[PDB]
Amino acid sequence: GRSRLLEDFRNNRYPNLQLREIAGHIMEFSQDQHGSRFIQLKLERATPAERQLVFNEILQAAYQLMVDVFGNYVIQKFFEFGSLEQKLALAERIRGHVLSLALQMYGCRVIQKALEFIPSDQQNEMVRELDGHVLKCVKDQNGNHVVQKCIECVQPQSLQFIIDAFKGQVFALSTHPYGCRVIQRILEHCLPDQTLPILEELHQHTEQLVQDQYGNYVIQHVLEHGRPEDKSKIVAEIRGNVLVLSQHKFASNVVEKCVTHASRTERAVLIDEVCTMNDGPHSALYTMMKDQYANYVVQKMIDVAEPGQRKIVMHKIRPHIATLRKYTYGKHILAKLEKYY
RNA sequence: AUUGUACAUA
Repeated sequence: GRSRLLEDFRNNRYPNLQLREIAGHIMEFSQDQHGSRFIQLKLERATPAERQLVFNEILQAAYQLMVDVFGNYVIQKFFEFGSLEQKLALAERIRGHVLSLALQMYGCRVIQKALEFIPSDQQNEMVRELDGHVLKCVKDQNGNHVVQKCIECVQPQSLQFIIDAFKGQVFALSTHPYGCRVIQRILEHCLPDQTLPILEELHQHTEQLVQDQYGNYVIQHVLEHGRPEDKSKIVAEIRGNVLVLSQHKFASNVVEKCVTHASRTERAVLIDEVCTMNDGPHSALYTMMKDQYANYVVQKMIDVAEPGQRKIVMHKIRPHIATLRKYTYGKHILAKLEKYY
């Protein structure tokens, strides 16, 4: 049961329509895939009065559009090209509905955009409604993105309640498909006294996390973006276990990160560790080269190893060229040695 | 990921 006006627009018989001419219909056009796209395109170049006209009609059933498959974009475009009065009046329509909007397929998109264009005051008010519902949002396909956005757009001073909810849950969340996403945002944006207790729990579970399909990304994040102290602990945990973790589908990516982002001395001792150790009847180095995951670690070491150490690593390898040619995964290592040998 | 792993609407 559409209207006559939208019908003729849907069938493309109004090639010069103006926002001024679809008055009384904005609500209906925003709920249509084309009407909406029509509005979205026109609002940026529209006149103040024209946009006030559009707003006049979206203001009363605002929530309704926020959770609509097509209407949410019209609300989103308002936070983008609306006036400060319009952005603030909308933030008011959301006031009281942050939680349910954040767990909504579309609402979650409006919250995320509003968090990008409303002033700090309205951001903080908006984020408080999340207090007491953190772990719930984080573990939600729609909400975890709302949470990630808050961490990215709001002053860390008002994000304490989130760090508190994670108290003793950093491992459960780090190994969670969404959770692991939120923890990284936090490592990237929160204050020193907030990241610290997060990091403590992380370091507590290094062993478990590097082997998790999701945990290995958090530890890798720390190695790529973290402070020396935290990198040192992690390389101290991988140290002595470079052989086993290299053969793991997930952990092998983490020891690649250590070899790379550790300090010079640390890096040098990690690479030496695979030369020394003896995996059963024969060297550990031989074991890695033939492995489906470890050959990647052995290769990453040959790249980061300084000339002095690479030389020895190459020399340690030279003995098994013959064996490398027969092992499928062994070829790739040989294909590197080959060059500068 | 190239011989190997994770993010949501027309």
